[PDB]
Amino acid sequence: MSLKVNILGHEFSNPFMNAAGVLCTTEEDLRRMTESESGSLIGKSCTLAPRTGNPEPRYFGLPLGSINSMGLPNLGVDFYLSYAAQTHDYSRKPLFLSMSGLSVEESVEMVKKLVPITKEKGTILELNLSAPNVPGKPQVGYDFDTTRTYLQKVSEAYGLPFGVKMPPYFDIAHFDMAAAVLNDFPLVKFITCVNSIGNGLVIDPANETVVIKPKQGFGGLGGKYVLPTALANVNAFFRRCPDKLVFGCGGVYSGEEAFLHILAGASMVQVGTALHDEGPIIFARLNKELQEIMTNKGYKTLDEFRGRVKTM
Amino acid sequence: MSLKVNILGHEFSNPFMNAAGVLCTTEEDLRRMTESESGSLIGKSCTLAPRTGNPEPRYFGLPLGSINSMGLPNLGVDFYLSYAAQTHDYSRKPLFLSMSGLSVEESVEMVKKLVPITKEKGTILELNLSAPNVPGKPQVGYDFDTTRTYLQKVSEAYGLPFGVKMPPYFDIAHFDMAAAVLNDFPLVKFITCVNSIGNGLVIDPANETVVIKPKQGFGGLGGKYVLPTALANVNAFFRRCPDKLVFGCGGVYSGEEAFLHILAGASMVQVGTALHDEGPIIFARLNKELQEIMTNKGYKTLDEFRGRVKTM
Ligand SMILES: Cc1cc2nc3c(=O)[nH]c(=O)nc-3n(C[C@H](O)[C@H](O)[C@H](O)COP(=O)(O)O)c2cc1C
Ligand SMILES: Cc1cc2nc3c(=O)[nH]c(=O)nc-3n(C[C@H](O)[C@H](O)[C@H](O)COP(=O)(O)O)c2cc1C
Repeated sequence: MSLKVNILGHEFSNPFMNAAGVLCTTEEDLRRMTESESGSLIGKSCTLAPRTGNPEPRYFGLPLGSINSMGLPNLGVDFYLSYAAQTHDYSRKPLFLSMSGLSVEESVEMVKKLVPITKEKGTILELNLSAPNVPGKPQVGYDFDTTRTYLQKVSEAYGLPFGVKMPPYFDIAHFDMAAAVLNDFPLVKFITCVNSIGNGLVIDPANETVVIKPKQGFGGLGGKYVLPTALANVNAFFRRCPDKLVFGCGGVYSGEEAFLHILAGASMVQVGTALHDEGPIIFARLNKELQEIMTNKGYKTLDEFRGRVKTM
Repeated sequence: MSLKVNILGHEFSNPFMNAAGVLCTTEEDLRRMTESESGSLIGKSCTLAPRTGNPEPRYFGLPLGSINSMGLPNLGVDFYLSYAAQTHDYSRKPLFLSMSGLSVEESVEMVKKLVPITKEKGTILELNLSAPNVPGKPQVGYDFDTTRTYLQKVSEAYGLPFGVKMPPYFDIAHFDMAAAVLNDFPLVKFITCVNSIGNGLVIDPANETVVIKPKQGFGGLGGKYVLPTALANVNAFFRRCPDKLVFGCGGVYSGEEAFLHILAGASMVQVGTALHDEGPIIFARLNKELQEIMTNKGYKTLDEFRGRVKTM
C-alpha cells in the first residue's frame, strides 16, 4: 500500500500538506510542518514588505469550521525566500511558497526574486488570486481581465511552471470563464481549489455582536462549510483543465474527505481549519485513515481512484 | 411580544414564510402553507409554460442541509396567476409569486399578466435572478449588465413595487456593484438574500458516485451550509440599500437563526431546507422560539432590534 504522489518532478510521501496561512508564518511554524508526517508544506501567502495584518479578534473557531480576517500577516518575501534557500530541509519534503502581492507590480517583483531559488532548490510557486480579507482589495480571481493580466505578467517575469490559488466559483459560466483564462497560460501547471468562502458573517445571539473585528465582522469561511463547494471546484477544473493538476483545499477533517477530494480529481490535498484545530499530529491521523479506506476498498495506490468519481 | 411586520401596506402576523420552491408547487402545497402558522407564503418560481424539470435523482438531504437540481418544475404562470386570482385566501395571509423566466422576454410576458391581479388582490412579485439548476442558463444576478436589463424591462412592464431573489455574493466589490444596479430601480422595494450556494458537489464514499443526476452531480446547497453567507448578504444590502427592504433566506432551523437574520436587517425570514425536512409545523415552532428570545431580551417588537447587529 502506498500514498505516494509523483508530480512536479517530485515523489511526495503522501498527498497531504497544510493550507496556505495555517502553521506556516514563522520559522518555528515551518519547522513543525517539516517535522510532521505531511507529504509537503506551503509558506504563508507573503507580500513584498512585512505585514502584521488586521486587528483582534480576527479569528473565531466555529462548530462547523472557522471564520477569519487575518489580513495576510507575514514576515515579507525576503524571509520566505531565505527560508527556501537556506533553512528548509528538502530531504524531508518539497516546499511550496504562496505569493500574494496586492498589485501585479508587487507580484512581478516578488516572483523575479524567486527565480534563482527555484532553479537552485526546486521551490514551487503558488500564486494567490483569492485573498479576501484585505480591505479595499477585491479577489483577483473574480475579475477575469485582472486575472489574465496577473497570469501574463507573472508568466513573463517568472518564466517557470507555477500554480494558482483560486477563489470558489458558484456558477457554470464562471467555471467556463475561469478555465478559458487558465488554459491560455501553459506555465500554470496546477490549480488549488479553493480558498475560503469569502465575506461570511457570524453573529453571537447573546451579545448581538459580530465575532471578529475587521470589516464589520465579514470574514472568510473554512471547514465543514466549504466541502461541497471545494469538491465542485476541484472536479470542475479537473475536467476543464486536463493539461493541469488540481489540488484540493476545503473541509478536510478526515481520510474520508481526503478520499472524496482525490476521487474528484485532486493530486494533493490541503488541510486548513482542521490543522488549526488539531495541530500537525493530524497528518499522522490522515495518513492512517486514508490507508484504512483504501484497504477496505482494495486499492493499493491513489492512482486507482484519483479522478474516478462516477456520475449518473 | 409582537412578531408583526408592517410592510408594503400589509399586516403580516409574523416574519416567517416558505422559501420559493419548497412546499409551493401544487394547489395542495399552497393550501398547506396557507393553513400553517406562517406569516406569508410564496409560489414556486414559475415559467411561461409548464416544466417537469430535471431527471431523477435531483434532491438529496444532507446532515448539514440539502443539495438539489430541481430544474424549476412548475405548473406554468397561468396556474399560479389563477391561484392568486381565484383560490388563495387573502384573509389568512398575503401571497407572493416568484417568477423565473429563462429570458428577459419570457419574464416580461409573465409579469404583464400579474399586473391586474396585483391591482385587484395585492399579490406581490418576487423576480428570481438566481436560478442555478437550469443547464445552459447562468445566474442572471452574477452578470450586472444583464441584471440591469432585466430590472429595466420588468420595471417598465410591471410598473408596480416588486422584489428580487438574489444569488449569494462573496466579495465586497460585488456587494457594491449589485447595490449600484439595484439602487437605480425605485420599484425594487425588497431584496431576498440569498438563493442556494450554487453548484456544489456531494459524493457518496461508499459507491464513489455523486448523489444527484443532473449536471454531473452539481446542485444548489441549502441549510446549515449557507447561514454565514446569508447573514452577510442580508447585512451588506441592508446597509447599502436604505430605500429598500431586505428579506432573509438561508440556514434558518430555529428562532435563534431567525433572530440573527432580523438582527442583520431582515424584514421577512424564509425557510427552505428545514421546512422540507420538518413540514409546515415548523412555523408554529419558529414563532414560539422567536417570541422566547424577544421575551428574554426585553424586545417588544422586531423594529427594536432589526438591523442593529453590533460591530467592534
Ligand atoms: C487562519 C487562516 C489563514 C489563512 N491564510 C491564508 C493565506 O495566507 N493564503 C491563502 O491563500 N489562504 C489562506 N487561508 C485559506 C486556507 O488556505 C483554505 O483555503 C481555507 O481555509 C479552506 O480550507 P479549510 O476548509 O481546510 O480551512 C487561510 C485560512 C485560515 C483559517
Ligand atoms: C427543493 C428546493 C427547491 C427550490 N426551489 C427554488 C425556486 O424555485 N426558486 C428559488 O428562488 N429558490 C428555490 N430554492 C432555494 C430556496 O428558496 C432557498 O433560497 C435556499 O434553499 C436557501 O434557504 P435554506 O438554507 O433555508 O434552504 C429551492 C431550494 C430547494 C431545497
